Amino acid sequence: NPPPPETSNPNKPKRQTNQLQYLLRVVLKTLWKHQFAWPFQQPVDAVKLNLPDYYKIIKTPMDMGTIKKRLENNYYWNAQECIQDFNTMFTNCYIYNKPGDDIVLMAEALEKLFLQKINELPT
Ligand SMILES: COc1cc(-c2cn(C)c(=O)c3cnccc23)c(OC)cc1CN(C)C
Repeated sequence: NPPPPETSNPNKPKRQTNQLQYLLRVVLKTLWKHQFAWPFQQPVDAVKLNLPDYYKIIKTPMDMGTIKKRLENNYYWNAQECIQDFNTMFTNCYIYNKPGDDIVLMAEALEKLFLQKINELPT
């Protein structure tokens, strides 16, 4: 498995815009709570899950635990950087798994909530 994604941005200002505050305290908070969040809260272990070619098809692994850490410890420069990671997480799932998979049905319910909160992004 690839090393876990970087979650610290050491030489960077400790300033969170209100949109990034929204991404943590509304978007992430609500998604993290969701019933189907648990398959997405940690990096995919392609070995233990026996996912052939997962890291061949998936060039940018991403997960909600990484996003949570990055939001919590000031990694993102701006909101769109964070929104892109959420999208990457959902994209990875949709391009690797099949439309009938439980994991895809769960991702779609999770993404519905994501999109709803993003539709209400302030400013
Ligand atoms: C963390 O453990 C799990 C991960 C996943 C999981 C997540 N993502 C994002 C995937 O793409 C994915 C792709 N294929 C197979 C599995 C997963 C999971 O699928 C419902 C179940 C568990 C529970 N386990 C005790 C088997």
